[PDB]
Amino acid sequence: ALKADFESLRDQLQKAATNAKFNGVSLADGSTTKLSFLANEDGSNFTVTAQTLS
Amino acid sequence: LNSINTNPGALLALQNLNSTNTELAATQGRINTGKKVANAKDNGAIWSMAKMQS
Repeated sequence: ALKADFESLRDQLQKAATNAKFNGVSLADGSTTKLSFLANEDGSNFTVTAQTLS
Repeated sequence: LNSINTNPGALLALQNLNSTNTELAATQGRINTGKKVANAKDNGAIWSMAKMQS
């Protein structure tokens, strides 16, 4: 029973990690190493390193 | 110069008043809706991303 509960827990963890998208992109699922955002009128980026939670 | 048939300054004043009236209508719509991006005409990209995420 403890084993089955541990398995349901790992499955819910993977579901919560997969369902963390916003605008089709996410920093948690590990699909991409990073996302950059504008930080200058010349086009310089504001990098945000992804932190995988899967 | 001091012609009676036409005065350029009145035309330029009409253009300036039309420009401020246009921006005033824009801020009036932004106030009555409460969104800076209320519809597709305001900004198509952010509007489509907002509709899909909503």
